[PDB]
Amino acid sequence: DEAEASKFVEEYDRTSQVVWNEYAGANWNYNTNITTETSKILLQKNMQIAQHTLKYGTQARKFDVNQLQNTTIKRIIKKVQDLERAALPAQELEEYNKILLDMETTYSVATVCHPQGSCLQLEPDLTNVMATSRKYEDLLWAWEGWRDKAGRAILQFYPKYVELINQAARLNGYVDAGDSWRSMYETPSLEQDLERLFQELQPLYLNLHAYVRRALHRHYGAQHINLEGPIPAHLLGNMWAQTWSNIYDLVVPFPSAPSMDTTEAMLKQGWTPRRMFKEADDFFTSLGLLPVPPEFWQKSMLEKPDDGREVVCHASAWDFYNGKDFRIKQCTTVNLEDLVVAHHEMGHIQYFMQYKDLPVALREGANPGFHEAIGDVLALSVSTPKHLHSLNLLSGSDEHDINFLMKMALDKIAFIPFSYLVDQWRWRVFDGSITKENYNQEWWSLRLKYQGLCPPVPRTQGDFDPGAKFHIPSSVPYIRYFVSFIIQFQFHEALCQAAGHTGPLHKCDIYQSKEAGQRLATAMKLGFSRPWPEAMQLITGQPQMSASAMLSYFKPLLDWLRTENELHGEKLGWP
Ligand SMILES: *[C@@H]1O[C@H](CO[C@@H]2O[C@@H](C)[C@@H](O)[C@@H](O)[C@@H]2O)[C@@H](O[C@@H]2O[C@H](CO)[C@@H](O[C@@H]3O[C@H](CO)[C@@H](O)[C@H](O)[C@@H]3O)[C@H](O)[C@H]2NC(C)=O)[C@H](O)[C@H]1NC(C)=O
Ligand SMILES: CCC[C@H](N[C@@H](C)C(=O)N1[C@H](C(=O)O)C[C@@H]2CCCC[C@@H]21)C(=O)O
Ligand SMILES: *[C@@H]1O[C@H](CO)[C@@H](O)[C@H](O)[C@H]1NC(C)=O
Ligand SMILES: [Cl-]
Ligand SMILES: [Cl-]
Ligand SMILES: [Zn+2]
Repeated sequence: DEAEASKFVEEYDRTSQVVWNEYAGANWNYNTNITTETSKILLQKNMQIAQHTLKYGTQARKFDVNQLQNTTIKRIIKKVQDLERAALPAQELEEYNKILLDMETTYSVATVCHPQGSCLQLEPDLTNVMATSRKYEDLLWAWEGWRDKAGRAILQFYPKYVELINQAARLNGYVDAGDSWRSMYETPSLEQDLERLFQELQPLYLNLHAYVRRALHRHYGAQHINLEGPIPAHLLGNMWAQTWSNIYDLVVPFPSAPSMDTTEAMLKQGWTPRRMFKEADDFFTSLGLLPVPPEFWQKSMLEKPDDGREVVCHASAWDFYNGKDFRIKQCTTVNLEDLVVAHHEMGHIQYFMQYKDLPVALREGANPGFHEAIGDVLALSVSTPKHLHSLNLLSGSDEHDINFLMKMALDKIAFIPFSYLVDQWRWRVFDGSITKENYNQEWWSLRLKYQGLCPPVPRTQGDFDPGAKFHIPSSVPYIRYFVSFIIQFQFHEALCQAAGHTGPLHKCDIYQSKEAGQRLATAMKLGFSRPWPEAMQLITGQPQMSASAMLSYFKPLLDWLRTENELHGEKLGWP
């Protein structure tokens, strides 16, 4: 009966708001204030939101969704029938919740210490080492140290996490957790679709990789860089080698065309974390999109507390499920990398605000990729030399242009293989083809195969390098970032065309375009109410994911890399 189904969705929606709001409160409090106490209230509210999920979920499963005519209702009920962890028996649920908490806590409080010297946390200290040291041995100390302290300490938890997450997936009708994660795209051809996108980025990626390898060879010496082999994973300016723009100084295409020290510019001009968020807010409002509410400025944690409070530093954006309270929790350092991060997070806030009037079951991105893409799209415009000039962080030439595209490539292109491999690994862990006997080995096998990277120190038994990357102990799916990086360029392209830009796509800055804002807004308003091809069609006027926009953006760089690599005789790739 349609009327009983409609009443159920109404009752689900009012009751979810309340319970989700409380849960979000306690999680927030833990995340911003890791103590025995907040941890206990968190584990408590876990049981509460599960009891709600189990009640409504058991109700939802009694409806034959086949017989439902209204498609919105049908879709809400189908999703409520998935209980996630709340399908587990009470004992296993308690253990699962404890395992997650323990993994996240371990990661978030790990330090790496010099004997008789000072301890370094990941943010800011170890991050700053990976970004600015140009000494092999110091990079190595930070890279190995982090894996020794974060990664190896996660290993004790991960087999049990895999068992429980998979058990929950099976109890919701999936074959394993990885199947459940992939189902969020509602795209049976996902794996194939992503593989093809990955393959189209290989020319750019291999040419980038070879040119960076050459430059590393020049700086670190021939005894440390094989010009036909993988790059050591500690030399790319980032703990995970997932983005390479911190080694821009080593790889500048045109060192004659100098570029401002944007960090020193930000610092010298008294930028603060608050200023960084306010500029993102200005950009969203310039498009005719929504401002963040006053409450956001009062409640968000935009820098690392100095008061001895221990926190989850890893930046994140929060929906409190009442349509009024949205926040960001970021340990913001004043630099360009973090400004892009602030935009990314403000993009999530903007989405929470555009879909806040949907039923809570439909308050998500069209697919998780879309959620990740919004803030990045704006940041692409922010990053342009012309925009950075207007912010007084930079001072025509082909030389400055190739330099710019290189800077962008070191972020965008370098991330393509990393973002692809993380869930290639986890999918295989979840489906049981990687056991705990070879977690680490299979990880490095994909690091090699996709990114062309090798470990600077041979791994041993007891290593679990995956555990040294946040998303792994925190159980946050990763393929969304791969989708994001592809579709963000398609969105930029479409927004630029809508805004009347002509000329090379990389020169576009959509600041203040209402036409561009209006496309984003009508897509974000759909939330999860329709298949994601419809939101794609709304923004871009076609319904597929496609690498052609990102290739078009980087085409002048591709031509330059090819000429450069050919001139030097590079052999692209590695064995
Ligand atoms: C299938 O059912 C959906 C959902 O219906 C809504 O949710 C149910 C659980 C019940 O509570 C329904 O009584 C309830 O309306 C229908 O979608 C809804 O359609 C209405 C009217 O077309 C939309 O209303 C708009 O509301 C805005 C304010 O937000 C007004 O300013 C607009 O002028 C406009 O009238 C409403 O957004 C929409 N709801 C959702 C969540 O999508 C749908 O129409 C129906 N399909 C069929 C076959 O009729
Ligand atoms: C709970 C998820 C937090 C996550 N935190 C950010 C900082 C994050 O982990 N990442 C990913 C990462 O840092 O591994 C890459 C992604 C794209 C560029 C901006 C930062 C984004 C996010 O907001 O998606
Ligand atoms: C941190 O948590 C403790 C223990 O729950 C609490 O008593 C204290 O007031 C909190 N500090 C902040 C900054 O909220
Ligand atoms: Cl690693
Ligand atoms: Cl995802
Ligand atoms: Zn994100």
